[PDB]
Amino acid sequence: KAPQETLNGGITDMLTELANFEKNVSQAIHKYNAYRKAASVIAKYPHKIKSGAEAKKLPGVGTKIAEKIDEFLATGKLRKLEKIRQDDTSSSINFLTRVSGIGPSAARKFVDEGIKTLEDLRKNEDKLNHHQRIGLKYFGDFEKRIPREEMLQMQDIVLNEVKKVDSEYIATVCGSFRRGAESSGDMDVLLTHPSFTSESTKQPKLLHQVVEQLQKVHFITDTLSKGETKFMGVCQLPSKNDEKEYPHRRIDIRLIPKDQYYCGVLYFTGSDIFNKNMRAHALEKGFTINEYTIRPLGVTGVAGEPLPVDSEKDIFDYIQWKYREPKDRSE
DNA sequence: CCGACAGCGCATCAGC
DNA sequence: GCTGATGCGCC
DNA sequence: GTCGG
Ligand SMILES: [Mg+2]
Ligand SMILES: [Mg+2]
Ligand code: NA
Ligand code: NA
Repeated sequence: KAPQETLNGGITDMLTELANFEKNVSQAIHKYNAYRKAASVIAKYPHKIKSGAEAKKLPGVGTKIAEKIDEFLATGKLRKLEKIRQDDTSSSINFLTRVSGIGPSAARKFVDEGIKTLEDLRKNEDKLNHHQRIGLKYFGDFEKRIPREEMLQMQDIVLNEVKKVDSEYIATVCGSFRRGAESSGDMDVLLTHPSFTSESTKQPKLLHQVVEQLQKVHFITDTLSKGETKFMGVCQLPSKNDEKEYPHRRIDIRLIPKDQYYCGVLYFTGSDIFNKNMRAHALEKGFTINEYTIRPLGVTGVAGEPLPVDSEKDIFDYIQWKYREPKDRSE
């Protein structure tokens, strides 16, 4: 659907880099998103932008980005970004955030103390928390993409073991995988059980038993966090004799009350872009959709009680939208 | 001018 | 000990 | 940084 990156790639890459620096170094998440918003609308623009004034016309592009675009079109670069790039502190802070568990604050703290590389993190493992040690251990693997064929083999294992623990569980792999992508960044598993509804006692065991079974068959190899409702960890496909091991992958497993299950599958199937569009439409029709429920909006905009949801389609029905196949949810 | 830009689970920090 | 805040990862 | 009350 998108135009050739050749059209405005130089601009979109510049904005994305600026975004990353705002997020990781300046700690300005809203400027990070402003740049991502501008990058996205420009990426969708089917013409080669010839000036900042032309870009200014697009929603999300304001005076400052228009000015940056003119500098980029005139010189092929941005002095501010060139300087940021060669700044040892900013570069180092930005790089460390690539480690799962190391966000802007820890990255800054580390660099402030002279810890700037993966080698430095290794020599100072006692300054890292559990999550960070794991992100460091699998730095490379966590950045690799997961081909869909491996996602299918991973799902076979998850579905097989979940039913083995209790045939009444319901599990659904969501994310880009469910939207049919040829590769995914991780695996997100949503599970529910007939015995677990919003008005049911907190049952951490329903999640735990599934996690333990996946650890028993050696599928789950590490744990980043694990509560009564959400597990975040690492998994790996069994190796094919003589063949090289598969890289370790990020997997999340969420236990959701049955009456909130389908809103969850909807939310975690995404994409974020499609979800925003769906939430916007819902509001227009007098409804508000979040991760757990869909609720009617009263005269003054106050959300009422959660509506009954027994499938993803029920949600689309409520908002008078034709059911969108997951593969059609990129936007 | 200036507030919104989503908000929550889990791990860990700050402080009583 | 515990409560509440913060960092981080997430559609 | 951008939008909009
Ligand atoms: Mg049975
Ligand atoms: Mg996901
Ligand atoms: Na604009
Ligand atoms: Na990180």
